[PDB]
Amino acid sequence: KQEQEKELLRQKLLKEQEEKRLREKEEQKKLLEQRAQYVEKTKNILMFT
Amino acid sequence: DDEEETYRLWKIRKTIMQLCHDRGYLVTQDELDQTLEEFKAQFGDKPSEGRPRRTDLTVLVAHNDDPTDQMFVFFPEEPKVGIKTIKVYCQRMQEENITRALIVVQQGMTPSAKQSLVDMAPKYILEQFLQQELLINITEHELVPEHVVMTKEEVTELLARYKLRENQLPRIQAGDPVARYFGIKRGQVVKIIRPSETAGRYITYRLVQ
Amino acid sequence: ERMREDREVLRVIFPTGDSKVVLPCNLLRMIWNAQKIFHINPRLPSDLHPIKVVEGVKELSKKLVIVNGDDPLSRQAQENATLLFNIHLRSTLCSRRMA
Amino acid sequence: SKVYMHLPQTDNKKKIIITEDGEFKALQEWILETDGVSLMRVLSEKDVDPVRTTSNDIVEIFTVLGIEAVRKALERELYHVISFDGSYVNYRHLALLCDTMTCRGHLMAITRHGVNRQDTGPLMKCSFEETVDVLMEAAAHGESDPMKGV
Amino acid sequence: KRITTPYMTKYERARVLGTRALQIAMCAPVMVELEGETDPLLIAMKELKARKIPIIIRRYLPDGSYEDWGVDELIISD
Amino acid sequence: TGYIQRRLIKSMESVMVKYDATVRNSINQVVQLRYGEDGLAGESVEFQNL
Repeated sequence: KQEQEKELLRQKLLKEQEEKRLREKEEQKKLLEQRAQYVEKTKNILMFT
Repeated sequence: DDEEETYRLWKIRKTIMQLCHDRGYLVTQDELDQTLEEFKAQFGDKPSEGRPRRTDLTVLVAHNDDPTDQMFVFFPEEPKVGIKTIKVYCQRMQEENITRALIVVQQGMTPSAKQSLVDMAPKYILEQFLQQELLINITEHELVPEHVVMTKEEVTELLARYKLRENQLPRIQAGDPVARYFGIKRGQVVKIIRPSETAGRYITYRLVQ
Repeated sequence: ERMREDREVLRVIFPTGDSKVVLPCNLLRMIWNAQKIFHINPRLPSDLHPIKVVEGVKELSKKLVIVNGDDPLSRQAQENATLLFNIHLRSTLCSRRMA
Repeated sequence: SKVYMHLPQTDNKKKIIITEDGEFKALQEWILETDGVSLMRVLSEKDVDPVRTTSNDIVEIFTVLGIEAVRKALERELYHVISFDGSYVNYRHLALLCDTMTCRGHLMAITRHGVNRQDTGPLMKCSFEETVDVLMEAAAHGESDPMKGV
Repeated sequence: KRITTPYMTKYERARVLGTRALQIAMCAPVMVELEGETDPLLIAMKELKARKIPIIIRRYLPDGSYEDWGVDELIISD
Repeated sequence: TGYIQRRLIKSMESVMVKYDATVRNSINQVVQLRYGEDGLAGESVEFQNL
């Protein structure tokens, strides 16, 4: 009955890790959005000069 | 000089990117801290009558939450910028709905130019920065604590909490380098967080005026 | 964990590691006075469940107020004002040290 | 004019870095000591830490860093000149003086030229200095005293 | 909805003692049995200890509002 | 030294701690949201170690 509680805290560690993975995926989406707006913005930067 | 000029341009660009990020405009985590090598490889590293020429490295960035709001960052070649240059800049800005901008002047603009700059103020906000003032990011300095521009709602919340008239709060003139860095204007409160050696942390407020 | 967080806050607040600091209550002298009054005899096993210490410290942190008011701004200011003294209080009154 | 080059002997100028083990382990690093005040042109130079290069001057900082930076620098200078002889002054009084000097955004001098400019009241200005002058100005402009100063 | 500190500031204690003593010296009724003493200030101090001083303090706040505290309501420092 | 002390005293002769537990001067301008950034009298404070 102590081993079971230690397994519980292990599961909590696992869910924290997957939450960090979710945050990493959010970083990925922000990066891709920024690139998808940069592709358009470089056109304005070019036409400015 | 060539190499030194390229270094100066890269530093200025990094400073401006950090500034825009601090204000709230979304920027790449890459360009926020891009080294100088990729800068050379991108532009050409031959500022002396070559590819990395001013007015070509300008950057337009949109606000984080309001994608409709942007601001230009020009780099006029004239050491002593006149009014004609700002006039044409504003004209070319008028095509888009943009309202804010930021001018980087080599040397101080003529006094006649400041009059024009302020004149178009309510319709098109535009401010100036000397490159000599951009080569370093003050906000990182050990003395300069961390500022946080406050929204009107929370300013009213604060004033209503302390039952204190906003006229009674400390003052900070707009000319202050931190003020100009954040783009705050008159009638707007800036939160200051300082490490207090007797209280750990201490938060104060300063109304611009 | 809260102790480690406070240690980080101090290290980022007192660079150069200057342990000498000014605070209202001299906790060490208080503890010494308690020991000498209640005849603690620090050799026998004591009867002080650590949970008692933890809850007592939390309650005391609550009692010591500077910015009265339940407003979120008021609570933020209360915490900021009485931050360093709270850190010192927790550092001196810990489960291990108290035991 | 000329610049010295002095290693630090006391912690006040030695670099401090938290070591992975945890200790501080102050480090000894070259530092320059100048005799002029430019700051702005100095921080731009490469290989120059733009985070710890103070100025020792008050008016200079206000035009470079900002009013809050000037307050912090003023506090450090005052502490340095008050603790040099070993004496100790509780920090509260230093903080209170610094704030009073940096409450109106601009550096109000403690002289007659800095306190009389504040809108405290003619009856309070005349006490310090410029009695007849401040009284005449109030009379001409018809100012009012709320009767709240000590 | 009073927000002022619930402790008697030393200034308030001094002034309350002084005024109560002045009132006693002008032959005002006391609010505590006298054990055989005649100094008005001592009588005022004894009353302050007994928490029977018929005086209420008005603390003015910066905005303009105020709060009325009764000497028998707030905690006495000394 | 006396002139210095006079000038200092005259510049902060009206600052005080109002019952709102804040430091203000005659013009009710707030100088510190709490006295000394902590709200504690300088009498009952002793050195200690962290």
